[PDB]
Amino acid sequence: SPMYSIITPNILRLESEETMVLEAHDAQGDVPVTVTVHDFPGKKLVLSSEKTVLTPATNHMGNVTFTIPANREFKKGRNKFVTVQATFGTQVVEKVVLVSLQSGYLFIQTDKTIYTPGSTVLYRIFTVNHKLLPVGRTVMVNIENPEGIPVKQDSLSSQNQLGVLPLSWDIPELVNMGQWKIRAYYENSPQQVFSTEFEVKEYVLPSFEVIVEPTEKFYYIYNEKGLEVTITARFLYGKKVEGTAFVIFGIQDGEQRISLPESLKRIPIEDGSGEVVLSRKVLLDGVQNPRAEDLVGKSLYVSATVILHSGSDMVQAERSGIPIVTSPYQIHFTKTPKYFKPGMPFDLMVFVTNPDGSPAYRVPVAVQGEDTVQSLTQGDGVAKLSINTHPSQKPLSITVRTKKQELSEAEQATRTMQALPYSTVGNSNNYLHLSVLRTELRPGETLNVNFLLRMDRAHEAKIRYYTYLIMNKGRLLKAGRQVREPGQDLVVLPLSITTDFIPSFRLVAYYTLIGASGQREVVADSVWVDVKDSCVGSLVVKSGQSEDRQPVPGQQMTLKIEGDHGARVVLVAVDKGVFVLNKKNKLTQSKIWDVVEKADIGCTPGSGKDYAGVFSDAGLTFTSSSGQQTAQRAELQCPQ
Amino acid sequence: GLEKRQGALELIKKGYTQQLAFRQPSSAFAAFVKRAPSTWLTAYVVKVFSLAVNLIAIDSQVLCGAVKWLILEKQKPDGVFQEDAPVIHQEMIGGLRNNNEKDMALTAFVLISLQEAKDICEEQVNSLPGSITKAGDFLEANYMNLQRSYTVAIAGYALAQMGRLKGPLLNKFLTTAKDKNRWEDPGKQLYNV
Amino acid sequence: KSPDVINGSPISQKIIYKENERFQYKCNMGYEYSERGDAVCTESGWRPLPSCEEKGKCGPPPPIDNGDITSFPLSVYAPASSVEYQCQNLYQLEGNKRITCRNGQWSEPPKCLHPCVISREIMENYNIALRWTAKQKLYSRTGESVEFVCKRGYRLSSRSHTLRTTCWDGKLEYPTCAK
Ligand SMILES: *[C@@H]1O[C@H](CO)[C@@H](O[C@@H]2O[C@H](CO)[C@@H](O[C@@H]3O[C@H](CO[C@@H]4O[C@H](CO)[C@@H](O)[C@H](O)[C@@H]4O)[C@@H](O)[C@H](O[C@@H]4O[C@H](CO)[C@@H](O)[C@H](O)[C@@H]4O)[C@@H]3O)[C@H](O)[C@H]2NC(C)=O)[C@H](O)[C@H]1NC(C)=O
Ligand SMILES: [Ca+2]
Repeated sequence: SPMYSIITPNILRLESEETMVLEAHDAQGDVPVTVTVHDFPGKKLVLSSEKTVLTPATNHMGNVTFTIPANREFKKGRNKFVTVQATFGTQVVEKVVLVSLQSGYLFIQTDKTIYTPGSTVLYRIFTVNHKLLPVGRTVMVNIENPEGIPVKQDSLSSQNQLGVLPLSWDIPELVNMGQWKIRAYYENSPQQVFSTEFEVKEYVLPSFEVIVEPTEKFYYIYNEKGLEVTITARFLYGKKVEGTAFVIFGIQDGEQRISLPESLKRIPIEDGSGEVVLSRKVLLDGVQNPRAEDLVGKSLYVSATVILHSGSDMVQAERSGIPIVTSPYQIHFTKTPKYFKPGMPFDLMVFVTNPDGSPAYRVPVAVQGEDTVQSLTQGDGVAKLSINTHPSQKPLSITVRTKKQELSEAEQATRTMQALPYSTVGNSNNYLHLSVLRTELRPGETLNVNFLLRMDRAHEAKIRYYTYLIMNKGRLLKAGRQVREPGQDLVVLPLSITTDFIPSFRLVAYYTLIGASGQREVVADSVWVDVKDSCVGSLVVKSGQSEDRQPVPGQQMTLKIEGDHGARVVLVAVDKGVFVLNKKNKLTQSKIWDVVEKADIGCTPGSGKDYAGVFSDAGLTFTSSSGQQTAQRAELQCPQ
Repeated sequence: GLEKRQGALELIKKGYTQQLAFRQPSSAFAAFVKRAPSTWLTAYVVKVFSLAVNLIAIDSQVLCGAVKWLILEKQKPDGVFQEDAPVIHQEMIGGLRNNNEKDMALTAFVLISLQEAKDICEEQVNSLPGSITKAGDFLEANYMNLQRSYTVAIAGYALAQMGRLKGPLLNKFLTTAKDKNRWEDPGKQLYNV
Repeated sequence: KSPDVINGSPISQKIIYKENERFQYKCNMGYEYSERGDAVCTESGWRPLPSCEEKGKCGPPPPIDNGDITSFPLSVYAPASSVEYQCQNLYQLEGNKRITCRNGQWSEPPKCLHPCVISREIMENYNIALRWTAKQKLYSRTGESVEFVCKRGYRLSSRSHTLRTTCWDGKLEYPTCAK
């Protein structure tokens, strides 16, 4: 009757703090628990060994926090595993867990994006763990030429550096031009290699910027007006630009570019602005295909050369990747769970984007046949569509279309998905549904987690609590219990959102009982919640002086920097001309959270085909003493 | 499948426990408790159990007792082992079945089982090295009068563990391999493997 | 060093261990081994930690030649303890088989008597055959009485030893037949 269960992340990382939650449901008294982690399969060393007690005051639920040292015992190469062994009294529950070699994260920041032969590249390597907290480890750095050959190795230490490692590499005078790379990796994890590029080239600053901006972010193939483009030229110090611009158009097909010589135009740049139209006739005449439908799927690129009236500076700029499309939108189901609970409300996270991939704001979407279920995309281009599922085992097929008014039906975007029934233990029709209002969540608020139960009433009184777990950045952030009274179908969990939930977290909750043929049954459900991407703390740089005072060459200025107490701030001032030449590989905050999310162990928006699939797909391994456990995971990478 | 290894271990434990039931008071082994103890079977239990110490809990008294048994009883003064109670299953011995060079082959087999359990049974059994040396003496002396590829192979490995396989002996071990890659002899293929 | 196993007592008597040396141990009453039952000395220390789970004294006895004791050897023997010896096959034990521990010293241990060869070169040089039909074998345990006869055409000389000879600790008197 008593059931001991352990949950551990799908993949365990080295030198990272990992939590393990221990439960002894339907038990009395104190239960001594000793958790030991051994290597697989030899068990030569005891990587961890902690102890705890499950008391009735804690509802027989505890956790074990352990950090596995990066021992010299682990061996491309074969994948490594560990044996997790939890001992409750007499009973022992073991699970074989996959191990990732990633020690944490390395971020490289170069002062500039492009460099002249002879100059020095100043770069900082930030060394953190999976919690983004500064650590002191040994890092291997490789300088790599455009050809690919490493030309300078080094092994330094991050200790006593507050997670910031200042380095430099001198560029020889005689050097090969092109895209160079810096490759760093932790000493303990030579398989996790982080990279940043910087171009090496002979150049001079253009002293001004040219902006090629199309009216629309795309080109409708049946628009007789053609592609109207506005040219905006301005000096690097703000003032507008007077001059002449040579604009020419081209059609891009994959990697094959075909210039359109007939579309070449010379226009005056007056007051820093000019306009030039590519006529549809010239476009069709330029390509040797009368059938305009074939141009759909291809893109357009525009090249503009602006010359000042003084004739002392010239800037060429380009805007490529302008898709020739037949619809202003594009529907994706990459954020909607692919499993539903028959009879319970099914939530869809429609992701409507512009042809260039950017989110689309205020776009009407609806389900075919259900005009009542018509929602509007938010600022992130994500809309929520709640439907009512009928209790059935039929595959739920959904087709979502855009209902943007003032847009014809031929140009409306459409996409079709399918969801499968959540198979239950012994066809008992016991389902759990966690629902959350889909809206940009920010640190410092509170989210109401609605636990909704559906099962027969013959065993509904036995369910007295739910076990909920939170997954953030690939590690167990928080676990607890939710008391539920007999008769209540819906209970509300006030979950306090702090800074530890950035950028997103998964909430997987489950309940257990003894039902049907006296069988031990587990029913689970998970949901993915996004949070407003931002810094954990804050860092703002603003003017530390009067804004009547104008900056003058050489003049002292006061810089107001406001951030977290004790934090080490590293600075860099870059001329905007550099970014006019190359604006790639620039370190932003959005890119940091991007890397974190790509090292996530979850692979689905939510739920699964069974109670084990919910844990496995949400990056968790459940293993009970009675035998109910999740299947093994032998894949570091998610399934395609 | 990572999970299957646990059950695979359970079977080995089970087998070991089941084998303890046939351990005669002389620390030997036979098909039945009443049946006379077999030489080859006791030596084979040593073999398997010596290779299994790294997997499950093997008792030293059992393994080392069997070794001390084979030396004091089933060992002739020349030094060669004699099977005084042949095993009932003659198909579980492989190349020693109907073998004419039984003395040389059986010696090599038991000797190899001893050298695999040396590092484990060196403190309790004090007579082990001298017996290994005695077995080794007979194999060295009549190694060159071998004909069967199997006996040349098994006695070659019995002598290579000591480093006593040199000269004409090492030459015979290398030249008996036809096509330089297999020690083959007319008969069942399992014997050649 | 020699590990201190909790709820158990070591089997091996060695205190200092080099690399890869195995350390045998047994668990006390009410306990049994957990996974590995022995410990191996590696660079980082003992790989298998010796663990046990829930279910005037004399020294070691002196070794003898071509023999061994019947029980398993211990580091220390309580007073009035006694072990026995036994020789190899076709060997003969001579003396008191059992030794006793008295006042930190043992009693006198026995020895083992060597059997004899029935050499084929000696049989052909003396012109004698076994006369009890045989390919070989039937070898002279210390005290056994062998017999031979001459070949067809030879006779025992004037002072040739008897055809029925007894081996005594690796010494055998072969008969001789001349003419
Ligand atoms: C694993 O299991 C442990 C069990 O202890 C969990 O630790 C709980 O984590 C809470 C995080 O939400 C922590 O609560 C905090 O406690 C603050 C006090 O700081 C303590 O200082 C002592 C030093 O004597 C340390 O040992 C403690 O660890 C704490 O750091 C409080 O200011 C604050 O609030 C409290 O809890 C509730 C909140 O509603 C209040 O009502 C209450 O009055 C109290 O003020 C803060 O929330 C704390 O570390 C601990 N709390 C409890 C009750 O055990 C881990 O979080 C678990 N880890 C995982 C991954 O599940
Ligand atoms: Ca996010």
